[PDB]
Amino acid sequence: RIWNELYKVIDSSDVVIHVLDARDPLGTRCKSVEEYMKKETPHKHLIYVLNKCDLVPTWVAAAWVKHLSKERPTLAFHASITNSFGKGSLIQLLRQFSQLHTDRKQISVGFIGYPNTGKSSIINTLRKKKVCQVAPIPGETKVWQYITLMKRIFLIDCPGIVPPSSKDSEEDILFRGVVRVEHVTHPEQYIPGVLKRCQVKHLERTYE
Amino acid sequence: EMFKVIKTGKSRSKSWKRMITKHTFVGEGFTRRPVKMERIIRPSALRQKKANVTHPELGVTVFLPILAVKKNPQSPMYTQLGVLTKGTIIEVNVSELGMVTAGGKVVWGKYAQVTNEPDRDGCVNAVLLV
Amino acid sequence: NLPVTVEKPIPVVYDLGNLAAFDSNVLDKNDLDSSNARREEKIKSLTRDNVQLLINQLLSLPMKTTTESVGGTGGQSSVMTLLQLPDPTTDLPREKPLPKAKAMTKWEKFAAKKGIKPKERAGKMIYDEASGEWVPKWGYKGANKKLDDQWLVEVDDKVKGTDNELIDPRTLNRAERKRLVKKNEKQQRRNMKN
Amino acid sequence: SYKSDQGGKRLPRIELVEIGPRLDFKIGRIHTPSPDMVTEAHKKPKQLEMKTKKNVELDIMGDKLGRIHMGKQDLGKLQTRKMKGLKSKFDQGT
Amino acid sequence: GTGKKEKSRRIREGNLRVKGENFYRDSKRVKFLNMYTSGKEIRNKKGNLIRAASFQDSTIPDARVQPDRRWFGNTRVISQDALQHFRSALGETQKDTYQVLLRRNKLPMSLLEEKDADESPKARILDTESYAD
Ligand SMILES: Nc1nc2c(ncn2[C@@H]2O[C@H](COP(=O)(O)OP(=O)(O)O)[C@@H](O)[C@H]2O)c(=O)[nH]1
Ligand SMILES: [K+]
Ligand SMILES: [Mg+2]
Repeated sequence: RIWNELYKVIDSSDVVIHVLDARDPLGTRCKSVEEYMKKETPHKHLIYVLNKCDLVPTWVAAAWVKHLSKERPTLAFHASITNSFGKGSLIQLLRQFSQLHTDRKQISVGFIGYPNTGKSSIINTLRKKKVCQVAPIPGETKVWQYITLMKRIFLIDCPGIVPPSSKDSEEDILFRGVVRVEHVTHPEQYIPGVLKRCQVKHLERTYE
Repeated sequence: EMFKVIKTGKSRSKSWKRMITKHTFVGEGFTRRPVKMERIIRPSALRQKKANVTHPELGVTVFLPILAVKKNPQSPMYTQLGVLTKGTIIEVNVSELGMVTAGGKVVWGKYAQVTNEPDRDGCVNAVLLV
Repeated sequence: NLPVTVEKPIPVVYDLGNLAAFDSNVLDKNDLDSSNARREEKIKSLTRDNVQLLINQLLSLPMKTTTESVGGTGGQSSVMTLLQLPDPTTDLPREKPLPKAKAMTKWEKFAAKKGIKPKERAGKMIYDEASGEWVPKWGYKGANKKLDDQWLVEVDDKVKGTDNELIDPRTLNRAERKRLVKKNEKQQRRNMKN
Repeated sequence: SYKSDQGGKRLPRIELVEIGPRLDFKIGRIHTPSPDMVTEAHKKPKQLEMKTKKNVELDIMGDKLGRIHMGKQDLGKLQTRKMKGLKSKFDQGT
Repeated sequence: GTGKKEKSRRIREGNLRVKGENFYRDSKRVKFLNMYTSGKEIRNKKGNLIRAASFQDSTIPDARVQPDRRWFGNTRVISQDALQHFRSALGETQKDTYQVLLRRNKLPMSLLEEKDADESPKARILDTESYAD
């Protein structure tokens, strides 16, 4: 059902935005969908938006934008209805895409990526209104949703996707914010991964 | 037969969307129209890109990519929708057959006629028009 | 082995599309006046210098080569190498004004208003079902004129009560056809006047 | 044309031979055109050339391409989230 | 208000007008917005079909293809010079990350995608020696 929705939004989208987590962008990349888009639908324009850039240091976001721009146009972003970053840049980029496709009477921008990376949040930020449901629990978006940004620009919200892999373990999936922790059996066995991924001084400041 | 009525609305009270039940060729750079204004539906599973073309010369069949739909004998509307039924004239890429004109030009596009029913057998069969 | 490099105080400008070279240097009338014996040599030497520079530019132009043999359409054969002349720089007057657009006719405006897309014009052949033949729908041996040669026509009952009862239905159809054609011509003349 | 032996085999020495006619024209009289007639005679069609479109190009392979422009992304105007674990006031073991 | 009448509005700005054409919609707008209520069949008192639903007409067409010499000609040809041009150009293209593909040119890519390879595929052993042998 989710992958049927994803292929429907891709088939409907002229522009596709891949939303990445600024804390682990390569971990949140969907390389298989990028390959499929480059092979079967080369006329669709795929770009990167690096969301949650407020959760990393400034230079980390700058370096990630620099390294991802060698592959695709990348825009750093902080999603928020009231206090956002990058909203004007994203809007003027979509205006450029519309002006390129002036032959089409309207264009559609489909938002794809991992669950909980902030796709609904970015759409809400562009609208300046809570038009899409936002929650930290995965599977909050279950079907696609059309949002009119301007008369010539539509935005398509999509449910989150997780491409299957053999190298990625359950630990990696869990630390990418994909699963509901309340349904996992023994979380103490995943706590050492938290200690590995977090700085000790930061942990002791968070928990006193 | 060609179209299936698609009902919309919570109580299924609207009936303006139509779905094509036959196989289609949508061409390069196809993007679906937005769902609010999409009257004609051409689902992706029924879209074809390649055909089994039989050459009367040398009696060989090759799997060739479809370039265009030239003439659907049922209607010019089905021609412009790209419907592939029996007897449809298509344009095929004949590059791997190695044809040369009398002037030394390489032929890479010719016409073929669909000889089967792809809605019944799941594939497109065509005979080259030579 | 005289040189091919020509020195000029003011550079020559070129129009390689028209094969022209313009030099605006100082020309002294003492050597070009009719009272001089070296005027022809002077003119020839300056023309030689300008033509030499022009030839250097022409041979510096990019060149088109082909691989097709003789005997085909095109006029360039494999052994020939042609020069690619740029577009002419000098602007010259035209002999006639540009063709102005034809104004939109009454039919074209009606089609724009009523959403009538222009027809496909696939061909002029139609299938006549009573026979097994593809025949032209108009023109020489057209299907619009089969009624004139039809062996038997039933006289319509509406023709009764009139003075046109006794006339040939084929003649009536020919008159109607000519009336329609002349009306089309009159409409074209009206669109021409507008 | 002759071999020059100084410009190689690709650049020859040119010479001229007069053919005729040789004419000397004295400029008797002039009749210039009007400026509006000049503009009418020098109007170009523009119907045959492809129109120039901004940020649209045709590459060597014949693909139509469009260029986009990101603009400046100044990350110095972004305030990072002031998380509790980044505060020295909650220091332990001191 | 006589200036708010439909007749007066038209003169300020005969059989071609349609229902619902007003200050807010013209004829094309009216028919496009009637698409959303269009697709139903019409039946009378006795039940006969006054009009079929849109795209649901049941008349069987007489589907024929006429004889024509256009069917047997070449539709696309390419010259040797053009083949050499595109074969050389495919390889000298340098992709920019800020250029997007708006439209792809139509070319014989099987002819054009010919690359020199250092190694050959392995031979087919079943031609010389079958399983039974
Ligand atoms: N700090 C921070 N949190 C964010 C940002 N964007 C989204 N979030 C949070 O991440 C969670 C998931 O957001 P959501 O929009 O539902 O992600 P989606 O599954 O991709 O649609 C929400 O609780 C958001 O508040 C951001 O830019 N910064
Ligand atoms: K979510
Ligand atoms: Mg969501």
